[PDB]
Amino acid sequence: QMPSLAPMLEKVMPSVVSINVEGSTQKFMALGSGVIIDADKGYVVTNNHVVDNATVIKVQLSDGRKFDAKMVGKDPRSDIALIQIQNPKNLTAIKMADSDALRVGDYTVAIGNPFGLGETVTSGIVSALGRSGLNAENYENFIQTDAAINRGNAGGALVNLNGELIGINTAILAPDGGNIGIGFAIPSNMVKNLTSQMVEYGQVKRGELGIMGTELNSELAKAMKVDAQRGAFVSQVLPNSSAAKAGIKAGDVITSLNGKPISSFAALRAQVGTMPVGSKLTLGLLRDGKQVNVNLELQQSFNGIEGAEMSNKGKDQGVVVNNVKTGTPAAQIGLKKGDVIIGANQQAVKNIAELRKVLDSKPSVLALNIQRGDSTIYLLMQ
Amino acid sequence: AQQMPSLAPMLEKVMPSVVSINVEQKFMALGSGVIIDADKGYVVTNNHVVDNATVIKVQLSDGRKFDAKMVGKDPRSDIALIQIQNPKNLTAIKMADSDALRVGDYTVAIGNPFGLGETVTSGIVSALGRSGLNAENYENFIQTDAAINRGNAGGALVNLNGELIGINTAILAPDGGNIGIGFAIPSNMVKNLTSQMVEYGQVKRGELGIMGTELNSELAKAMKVDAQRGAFVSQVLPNSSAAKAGIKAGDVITSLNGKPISSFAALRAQVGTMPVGSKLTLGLLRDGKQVNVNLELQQSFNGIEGAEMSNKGKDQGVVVNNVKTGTPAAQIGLKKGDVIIGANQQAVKNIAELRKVLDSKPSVLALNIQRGDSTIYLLMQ
Amino acid sequence: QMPSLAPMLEKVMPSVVSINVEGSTQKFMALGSGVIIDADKGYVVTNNHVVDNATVIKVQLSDGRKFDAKMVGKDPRSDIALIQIQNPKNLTAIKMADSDALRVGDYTVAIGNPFGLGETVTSGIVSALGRSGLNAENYENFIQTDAAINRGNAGGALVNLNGELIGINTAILAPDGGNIGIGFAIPSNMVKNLTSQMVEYGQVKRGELGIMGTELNSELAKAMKVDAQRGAFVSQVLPNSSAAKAGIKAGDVITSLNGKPISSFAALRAQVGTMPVGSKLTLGLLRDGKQVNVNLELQQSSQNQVDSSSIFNGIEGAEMSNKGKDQGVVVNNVKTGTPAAQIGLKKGDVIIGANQQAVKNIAELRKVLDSKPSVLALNIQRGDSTIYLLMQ
Amino acid sequence: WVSAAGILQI
Amino acid sequence: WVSAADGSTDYGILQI
Amino acid sequence: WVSAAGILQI
Amino acid sequence: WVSAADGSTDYGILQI
Repeated sequence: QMPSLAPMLEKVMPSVVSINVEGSTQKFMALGSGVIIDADKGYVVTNNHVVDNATVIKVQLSDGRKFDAKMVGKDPRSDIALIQIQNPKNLTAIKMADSDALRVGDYTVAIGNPFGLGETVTSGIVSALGRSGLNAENYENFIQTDAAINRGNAGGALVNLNGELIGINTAILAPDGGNIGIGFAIPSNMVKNLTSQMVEYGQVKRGELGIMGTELNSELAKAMKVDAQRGAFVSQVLPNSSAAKAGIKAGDVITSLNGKPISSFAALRAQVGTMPVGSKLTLGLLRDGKQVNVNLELQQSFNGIEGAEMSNKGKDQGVVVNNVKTGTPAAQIGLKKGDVIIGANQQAVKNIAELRKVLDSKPSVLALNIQRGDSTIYLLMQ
Repeated sequence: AQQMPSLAPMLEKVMPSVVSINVEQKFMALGSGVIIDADKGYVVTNNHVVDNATVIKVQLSDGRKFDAKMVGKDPRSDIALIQIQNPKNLTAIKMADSDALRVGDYTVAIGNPFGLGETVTSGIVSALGRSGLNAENYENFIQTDAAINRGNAGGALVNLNGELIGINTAILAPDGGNIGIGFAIPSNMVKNLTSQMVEYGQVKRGELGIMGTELNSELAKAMKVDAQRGAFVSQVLPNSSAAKAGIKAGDVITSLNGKPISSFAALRAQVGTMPVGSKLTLGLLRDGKQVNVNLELQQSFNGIEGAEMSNKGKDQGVVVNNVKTGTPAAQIGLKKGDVIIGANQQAVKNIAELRKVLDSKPSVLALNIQRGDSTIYLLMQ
Repeated sequence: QMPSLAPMLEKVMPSVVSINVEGSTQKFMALGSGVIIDADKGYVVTNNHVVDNATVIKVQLSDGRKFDAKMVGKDPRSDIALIQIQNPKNLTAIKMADSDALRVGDYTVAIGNPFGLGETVTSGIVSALGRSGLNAENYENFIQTDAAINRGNAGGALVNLNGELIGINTAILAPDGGNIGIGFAIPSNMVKNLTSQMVEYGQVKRGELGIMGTELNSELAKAMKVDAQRGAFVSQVLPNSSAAKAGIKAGDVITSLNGKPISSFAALRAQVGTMPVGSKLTLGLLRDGKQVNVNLELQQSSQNQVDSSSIFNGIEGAEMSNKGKDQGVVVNNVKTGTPAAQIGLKKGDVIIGANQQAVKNIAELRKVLDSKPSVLALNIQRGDSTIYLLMQ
Repeated sequence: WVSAAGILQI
Repeated sequence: WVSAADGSTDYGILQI
Repeated sequence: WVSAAGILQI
Repeated sequence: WVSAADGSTDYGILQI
């Protein structure tokens, strides 16, 4: 009686599909992998860079069956995209595990389509966690593994010995375009968060803390008289940001997020970068060698139109402008604070309801009959 | 104090079974081989390791050197068999049924990478029935992420029990360095190919005589077929074993001798390694109905130099029955119907007298044949 | 419940550090890995080629803590160096295992800092043992492993499933500068021996049997009517050498060392090359198809005793040792196109003194270098002439 | 690509 | 390198 | 070939 | 520059 992954794999492999793509940017052809998240709806997660600029998307199951898929959502910043199989019939979804349980040393199995050979399984271990820096603008909290991964594996599944998805194979560090035992996969939790949004919104509602900062190294710890040799150092907090409202001051060092310790600033950036707007979370700070806990709520970057905030005036006296932004296209068309929209396009405007009722008509050009002072002027749009 | 898991126990028994081969516009090459018959000194290896070899020397795990002579070779399957001269105290390997392998099974590769010496690496079965590296070859590869590089060829791929499951043959590497994708020929295919080379010195290759292509999901839809994979019969040649068996076009083959079929390319590789006259059984699928059939592979007087001839009447010379165009026979003029009256000023009544002239081994051969009512000559060398 | 290396790794990982180095030879920057041998003294072993010609050495732990380290010893011949963490606080040392128990097939785990990514763990198995030939002048008895090793892993740890050090990853065989499943590590036993000397002497007191020889191949076995197709063939034994006194004669084939079979001459060389002077050992010989056993004791090598990079920390291409009885430091051999010969140094020279201080042996010489003068003036003597050699 | 270390007819 | 399938040295200032 | 990360005398 | 009309740094070894 010999040990084997076969028993576990025969269960899991149907859940991993291979993706073929045709696009243009000049026609191109690409291929990679995907994982079935919802067998019934036919939801398949994959790397945004596999299905980017795609005109035609076809998915091939493990049994050979082909399907056509349509884009559902995409998030370049995290390199996660979600597609949907058309006419889903008899599919097999994968169970996701909590990536926060992973520990360097845990055994991993990779499943994908290297060089279009077909569904190929390789194994390895968790080399490291919370790796980042491949692209400082992207949200990356990678899992590192020595499991064989090459071009094609992208969007493929990385699972534990129980066949539970722990991550999505994304990139490798290779000087020759060939695996050298260093592969990276996006943690399952981050995929859980990102996809569930795309299902609901078609995109990701991104919430930020509104804080500037950098990696806390031993050097910077010495200068700031700080204990921890690692974490997120707050360079400054933006005014009117959730963090500011929460009581986060510059020079603070963030050490935990919702209880879970923080590996780095880059990691923390990737964490919240995948959480939906309005997500309430808690941080663990360190200021003056004192442990602090704070409750936060993600934030966006009456009625407001085109970067212009307005409201109603008295009782059906038009839509008065409260305050304007200079850099915004609002002030670029003339709009100033204090204006009162009497009407638009020869239609009387008493409130934001009648105003919006004109915008529902979607005219090529919008002519606003506002009034500044005792004068009556017009503003044009488009 | 404690107890650790290890491959060492298994390897110390198997490793002597794997040897390394050194081979000599002169060129020098090296690879690996596996001892199939300890007693006879039979060693299997890759045909591309021992191809065009003037000298073949085998070095055991203990350092002992021997000289080996070619026994058989089959470029189509890249399997070759050699024999150790003066076999003394060898260790052979036990073969396992490669048809039991499943993606996920643990694998161990043994060979001689870069001539470093016997090197052991491990991994798992990445995939099975991989093919397409060379469409003309019979390939039903096992895929493994076990470290395989230049030198590993002809080496052994074994399971945890030290049983041979395949012969490491090639790798997919853009830089000439392993990247986790190696291919090995299934043990069963080796079993079949070598056993022939031992008896015939070559492989008598048989065919079912059927045309076909890969059964994909698309084609399954058109033909109203369930299975999304297998061998689709485009047509059956007349007077072929398949035809005699009752195989009709539009049929989908699903199994071979019970064992399910991964693809048409696999099936081609399977029977491609079986000897002529082998009796096998196929599982077909026609009109959503399961069918079973019993088959017998087939082949595609005296013949000399790619030309097949016979005797004419009673000592009336050696008449030519049929010639091949691509062969050197027709390259010297020989065409069908010719009647060799004599050669080199010696009368030829039959193939016995003709051969008695060739036994003389003349530098040049002058055939006095006759076409129609004309008498002509053909020259050779 | 799933099997995992995590349990073992969380205990061992703190023991592996990553080394950052700045130097000049023209400033350069390099990085690698190291292993904490003594948690107290802050001793850290690593590859000599990682910390060679280093002006600044900083060590970063697994928890992110940084320290400064100073060189303690270095042995280019075996590519093993020893550094010491300055102000060692709350460290974790690793337990070493007996590399002589290793068998091809044993499972291995590699820990290092590949491309400075940080502490990275990979696994594999023992591919082979006693591999050598990468540099015929070096003492190499490598362990081979298919465990992923790349640039940065050097000086890293190679441990078994129990988290015990079995070797120090040193080099890989890669045509593209990227791992292809063939990595080499120096056996723990060799490290044990080399470091323990550096701790006491600051260098390695190289002993020898005093025998010349070469690899025993199948061809040579035929000529000498020998059974074994592998081992150390004794070309000749030096007069007044331990081997000679022991009764070893030329044409002999060494097959075992202290019971342990011999893979090759190169391996034997590496074995004893790490053992301390005066080490009593036993060899298994084969002369005239006859098994012989002999008791030996390593001695003080008269010639080619010590490299120059071991004393000048950066000056290679010149071997030298003590001369007779406190008669100075004679130079045994000099390589061409090397930093040493670049200042004039030639074979046969005998250092009488340096910077107006008499030099009788290597200890006195090193004593002057401890002063660290801006310029060094060696008072050597070639033939019957007395000259000087200036440095810096 | 690969390196050593249509209707088909069966 | 990686391929798809003044001030502290560790980083310039990123926004979270 | 190999990269860092005749009668001999014993 | 001028125009017609290891070891100590000040010079390599010249002969007098």
